[PDB]
Amino acid sequence: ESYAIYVYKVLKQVHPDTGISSKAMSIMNSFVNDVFERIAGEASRLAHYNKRSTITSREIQTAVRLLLPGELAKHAVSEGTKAVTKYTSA
Amino acid sequence: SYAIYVYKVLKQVHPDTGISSKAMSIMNSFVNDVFERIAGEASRLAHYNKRSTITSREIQTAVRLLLPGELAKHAVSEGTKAVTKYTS
Amino acid sequence: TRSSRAGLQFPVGRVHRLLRKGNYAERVGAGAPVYLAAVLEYLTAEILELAGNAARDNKKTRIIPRHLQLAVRNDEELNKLLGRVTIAQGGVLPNIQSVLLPK
Amino acid sequence: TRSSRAGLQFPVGRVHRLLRKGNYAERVGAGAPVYLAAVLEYLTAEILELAGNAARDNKKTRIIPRHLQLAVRNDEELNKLLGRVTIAQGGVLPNIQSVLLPK
Amino acid sequence: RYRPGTVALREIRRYQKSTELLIRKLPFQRLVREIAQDFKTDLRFQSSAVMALQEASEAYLVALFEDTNLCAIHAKRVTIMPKDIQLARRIRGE
Amino acid sequence: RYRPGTVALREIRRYQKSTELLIRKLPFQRLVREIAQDFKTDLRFQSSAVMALQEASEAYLVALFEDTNLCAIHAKRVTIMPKDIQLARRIRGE
Amino acid sequence: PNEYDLNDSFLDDEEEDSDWEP
Amino acid sequence: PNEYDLNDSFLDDEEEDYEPTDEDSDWEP
Amino acid sequence: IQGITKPAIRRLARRGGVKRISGLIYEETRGVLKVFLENVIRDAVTYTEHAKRKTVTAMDVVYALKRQGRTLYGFG
Amino acid sequence: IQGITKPAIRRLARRGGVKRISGLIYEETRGVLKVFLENVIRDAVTYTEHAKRKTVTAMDVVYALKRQGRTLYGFG
Ligand SMILES: [Cl-]
Repeated sequence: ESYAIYVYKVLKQVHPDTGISSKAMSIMNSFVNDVFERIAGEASRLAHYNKRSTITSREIQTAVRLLLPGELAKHAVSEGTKAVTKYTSA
Repeated sequence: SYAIYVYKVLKQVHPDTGISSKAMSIMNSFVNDVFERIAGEASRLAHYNKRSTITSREIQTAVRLLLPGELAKHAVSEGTKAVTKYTS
Repeated sequence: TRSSRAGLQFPVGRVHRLLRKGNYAERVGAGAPVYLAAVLEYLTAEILELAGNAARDNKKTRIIPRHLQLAVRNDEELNKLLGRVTIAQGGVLPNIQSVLLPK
Repeated sequence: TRSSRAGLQFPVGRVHRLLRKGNYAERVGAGAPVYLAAVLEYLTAEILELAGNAARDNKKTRIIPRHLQLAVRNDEELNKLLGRVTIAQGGVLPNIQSVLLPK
Repeated sequence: RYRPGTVALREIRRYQKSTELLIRKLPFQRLVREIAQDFKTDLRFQSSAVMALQEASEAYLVALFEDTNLCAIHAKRVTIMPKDIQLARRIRGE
Repeated sequence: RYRPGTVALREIRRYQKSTELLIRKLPFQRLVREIAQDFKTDLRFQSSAVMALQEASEAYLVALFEDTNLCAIHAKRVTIMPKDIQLARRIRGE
Repeated sequence: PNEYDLNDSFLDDEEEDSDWEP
Repeated sequence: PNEYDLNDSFLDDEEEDYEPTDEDSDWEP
Repeated sequence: IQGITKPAIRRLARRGGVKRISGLIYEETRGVLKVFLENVIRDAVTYTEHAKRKTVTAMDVVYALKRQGRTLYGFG
Repeated sequence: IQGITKPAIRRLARRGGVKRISGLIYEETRGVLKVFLENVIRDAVTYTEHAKRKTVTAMDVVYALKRQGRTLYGFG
């Protein structure tokens, strides 16, 4: 429900010298909440279809391929898998 | 599935009418579809209101959100009537 | 039975468990499946009433997909409820744009 | 933190929390909130990158809703993803049908 | 000199460039008030809720006019007409 | 005597009273097989999955043709053309 | 004969209009 | 002046001390 | 509903790229806007009433719009 | 794709109420039908593979359709 500080952190990585307005930060927060609910929603559907009790990264991955178009999905899946790997690597 | 209960309702409304087997599958999809639309919105309403329990109140408001006009009016009356009869 | 206690033919106990096993909330109060079952039974009776009519209007004794589809698309409100639904083997409602018919 | 170990700016703990609280499943897999957080950051970075381009293509130092709208509507894939979305104060992508322009 | 197409084209560029609300705010509020109070007599709105409705409503209208424009062009016209709105809405599902 | 309009109306009446699938089943099956085996080589379908696909596909095309007809009539034609299919799809959001 | 060809190795019906009766 | 009429009894603002303004502002941490 | 003026509707059509507008468009547009607002406000009120409140919030309107497939960003 | 013949396409247009059909319609319909079929099959395969199966079921097709807002009745 509010991700603004994180949105700002990402902004500073892709556009260090660019700021964001408060109205535009509201848009981004709605966006992150929207995309979260879509993915979590489909991941819950998938688990339910498969008589499974748990949302794992597999269900997030499949939900991403179903919901994102084309190359957004491939880059999303690559970003997601990479992050799970780094999470528990030396 | 719901076929038996569909058939029981068919015999109340049209006692001399049968239903083909592929029409019963239609009706079964219909029931599950409507179930999922109401229960989904009921869950949405409860989460919006920081409520942990889905009650008859969440079902009712979802029926108001998802059914058109007169269908909603009667669905609500049927549901409220069933609940009060249940509590006796 | 819980259903007969609410006056329903649709199964209240079965609606309760599906509500619980279905990831909707962490608890489901007792009145919820009664109310939901009543609504599914009502909507079922609506469809079946109108579809039985379309069956007898074609001198049929049995409801087939075509009659459900005729019932749905002739009733303004079931048509809105089922506006994004494909009934297999339902066909279309017979209708020709007036401009295509001899004046 | 969990987000540090994942190389992410987005809060992995919060995402995990919201997965449990939104009644999506009985259970969350350890990888799930890392994966989802990474995807949400990726999508946020995509929009912010393109929106910052539109802001800077206009010699502007700040992103406003207009720039998020320009960025989304000019990227074929974001435009599809946000197809049913209204960005308040975004206006429209400037575009006049060719038939309305002087030959 | 008249040149209405030049005038129209300049107006398209002007309003496609801006993001401001184009319906004046007080008339919009008063329209929301009448519909709302016709539903429930004692109902009130937050001002942010009226503005959410106005953003949503204008965006809906603009998008409708885009489709309406294409319907008129389809019929080889530059003037949009009620039947173009009606066609767009019919195919849109409304 | 050539009565294309009368033959057209009779066909409209015949296929609107009918519910049979109108694309022959074996050709539809091979088309699904061609597309499916392009995604994954060893993929198989159930026959009822092919039929589900066929019901959904025919219903989609029939409804698209309905919107297409409205587009053509809108331009004061009874003959549907590709620009009609394309206008319908654009306003539909495809 | 307008039917599906079930001998197609692309079809796999291992796992899978009359009056309905209880 | 093209504003909403906040004296309308139909408007019930939650804050209802301050007047809303339409201006954007820099978002900072 | 007559408060939604002809200039206002014309400006909306401009942003939509419309080069010329028939005089009959304005009344038509007013009917369409009324239907849209009735539909959204009805669902908004339903959310507000479910919550036993009597003031509709931006969130209620945001939810009403979502239930009708018109997700709005900027008011959450 | 050419196995979807002119008469089959004509029949669907007839059920759609179409009175006359340009010769250019047939190739346009084949393109549209193929885009529709690829979009639904892609999603049904994703469901099938997610479940670690290699036979697409009718249920898998039902879920693909519903994912795309095209609810189909009669297959579960
Ligand atoms: Cl103030």
